[PDB]
Amino acid sequence: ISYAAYLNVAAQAIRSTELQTASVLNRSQTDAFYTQYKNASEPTPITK
Amino acid sequence: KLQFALPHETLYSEVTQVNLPAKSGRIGVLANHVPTVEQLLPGVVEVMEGSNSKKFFISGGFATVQPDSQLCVTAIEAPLESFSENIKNLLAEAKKNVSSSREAAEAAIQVEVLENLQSV
Amino acid sequence: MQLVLAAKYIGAGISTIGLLGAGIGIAIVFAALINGVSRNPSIKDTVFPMAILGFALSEATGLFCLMVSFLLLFG
Amino acid sequence: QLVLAAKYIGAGISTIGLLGAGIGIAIVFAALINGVSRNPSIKDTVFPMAILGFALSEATGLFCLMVSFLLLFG
Amino acid sequence: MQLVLAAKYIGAGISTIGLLGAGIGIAIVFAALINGVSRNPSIKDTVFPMAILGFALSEATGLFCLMVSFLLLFG
Amino acid sequence: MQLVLAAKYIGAGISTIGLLGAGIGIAIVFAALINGVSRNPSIKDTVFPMAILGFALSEATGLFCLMVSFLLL
Amino acid sequence: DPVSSLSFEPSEKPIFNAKTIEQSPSFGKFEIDTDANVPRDLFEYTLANQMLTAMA
Repeated sequence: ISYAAYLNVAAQAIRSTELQTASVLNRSQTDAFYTQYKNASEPTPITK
Repeated sequence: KLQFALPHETLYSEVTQVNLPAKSGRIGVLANHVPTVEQLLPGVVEVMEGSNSKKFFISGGFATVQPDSQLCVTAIEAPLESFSENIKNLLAEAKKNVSSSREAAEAAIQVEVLENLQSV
Repeated sequence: MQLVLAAKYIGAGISTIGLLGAGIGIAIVFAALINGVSRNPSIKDTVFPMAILGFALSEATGLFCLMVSFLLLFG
Repeated sequence: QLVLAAKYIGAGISTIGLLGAGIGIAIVFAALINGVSRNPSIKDTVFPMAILGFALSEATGLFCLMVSFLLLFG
Repeated sequence: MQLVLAAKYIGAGISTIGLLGAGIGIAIVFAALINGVSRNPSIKDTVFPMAILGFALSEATGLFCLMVSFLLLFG
Repeated sequence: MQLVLAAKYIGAGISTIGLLGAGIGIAIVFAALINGVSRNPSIKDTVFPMAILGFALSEATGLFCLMVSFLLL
Repeated sequence: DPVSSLSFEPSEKPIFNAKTIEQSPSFGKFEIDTDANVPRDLFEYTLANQMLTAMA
């Protein structure tokens, strides 16, 4: 876990009383699949 | 002049007294302070412009007095009132999360946040 | 008598040793002042009173020692 | 006689006192050098502080020295 | 007579103790010089005359001890 | 006779104490050198002449104490 | 880099390594703390802070 990942997890936790706007909610959870590659060859996508 | 900024907001982008929670404990900047680079830990932050005082709850970030008297504070999220009961509910969950569980480390971060909440 | 007169002049000398500590003590207060003001230039207006206070208190312990020296010298 | 011997002995004892003052002066100056090296710029404010700190530390040393002189000379 | 002559020699031995503190002092000024200069690489042109001054003053205390030793030694 | 000669020997013993300060002194300079050099790296070429100068002065204080000892011896 | 609201210029920038942070000329007009691993943290911190901007 990277330093900014460390901060990230904290920020996400920090978004907990409710009052939480959409931009907060998007900033808290996002969907993406990092597609790792080798040389062409592709270790198949897995959620970021 | 103080700079306080978030990715999604800008808060103060000097300002009389700023009290900051850092790797080096807590650091205070008042007028000119000598130039520092300090990583801000998960935090409770106070900014005072005159006697008027504003209290911020901060997710950690970076602090840098620039040698041109620009206190660059950058952090992911700052109002302390907004953060403040739902968080208590979460804290129960976070204890549960530590029990089962990088996920272990994440739950440890949740414990750090739990401490950070206790200050509030 | 020779023994008593000797004792006054000797005893005075012994007392003088205590003062060495105070010399170091004063310096320590000043060192902290210099470093402190260095770390935040605007801390000075609060800190400079504290520094003079610290000097005075450290000096006071020295004073008590020095009093004992002068008492042995002169009575 | 014993008293005259005692003048010289006593004087010697007072000379010991000086060691502390030597250390004291150095401590003020060490802080000066550190402070200046930290700022490049605190120096003009700090310089009168440093002189003051030297003087007061030295003063305790002077007291040791004068007591020695009184014992030497009589 | 013998006792007084003896006393001068004793007193000379005793006097050396004062110098030790100045010794430690000199080292401290140079240590500070090295540490400051290692932090800046370049403060040195400002710092160096200050450093010489501090050295001289610390040294001067040791000098006072030494001359008092000479007053006792030579008579 | 006995007392004066005795006093010279005793005083000589006392004289060693002054040297102890120099002993600490030399070390403090070298410690500073090692710390400075490990912190900066590159400062060393300017700093090494200065370090030798500081060493010489620290040793010298002990030497003065020693020379009074030699007079007593 | 969105040069104008009617133009767009592809642009690049260099993200500064932890090695870069270490030997950066002025690094003495900022108070580094040896005990803190500010380079290994700051590298990471600017890795993201810059990258997010590039994405934006």
